[PDB]
Amino acid sequence: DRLDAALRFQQEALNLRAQRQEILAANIANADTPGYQARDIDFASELKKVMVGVALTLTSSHHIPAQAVVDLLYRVPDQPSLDGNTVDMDRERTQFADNSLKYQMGLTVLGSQLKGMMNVLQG
Amino acid sequence: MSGVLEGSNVKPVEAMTDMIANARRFEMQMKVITSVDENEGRANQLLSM
Repeated sequence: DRLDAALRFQQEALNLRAQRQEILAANIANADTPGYQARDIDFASELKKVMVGVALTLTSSHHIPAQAVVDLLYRVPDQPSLDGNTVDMDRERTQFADNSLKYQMGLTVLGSQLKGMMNVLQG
Repeated sequence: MSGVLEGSNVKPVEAMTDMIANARRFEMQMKVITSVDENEGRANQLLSM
C-alpha cells in the first residue's frame, strides 16, 4: 500500500527507538550484575537495514496462512571495575534521556503526518 | 643465657603513629564515600525525560 510507504520510515524509527530504549533500560537494571557487558545497537545502520516476506499461498479456505516469527554491539568500557561490570551510569543516563527525547520527536512527526493526511480528507 | 626471660618487641611509638594514620585515613575515605554518594544522588534525576 502507498500509505505504508509514506509512514514506513517514521514507524521503523519509532520501533527502533523503543527497542533501543528497552536495551538501555536493561543496561541500567543490570548495572550491579558482576560480569554483565553493556550492550547497545547502532541506530542508523539498523534503520538502514529495516528500511531496505513471502506469505505462503492459500489454495482454499481450510489451508492455513503463513505464520510469522537486530544485532547488539558491545559498549566500549571507560573505567575498569573489579567485578567485570562495564556499565557506566553517566553515559547510559545521557543516552536514555536522548532516546526518550527522540522517541517523543518521532511521535510528534508521525502524528503531524497522520493529522495532515486527515485534514486533507475532512470535508 | 639461663635465668633471663625475653619479652615482646612491640614498639609503642610505632603503634601510636599507626593508630593516628589509620584514623586519618579512615576519615578521608568516609569523606570520599559521602562525596560520591551525593554526586550519584544528584546525577540520578537526568533520567526524568
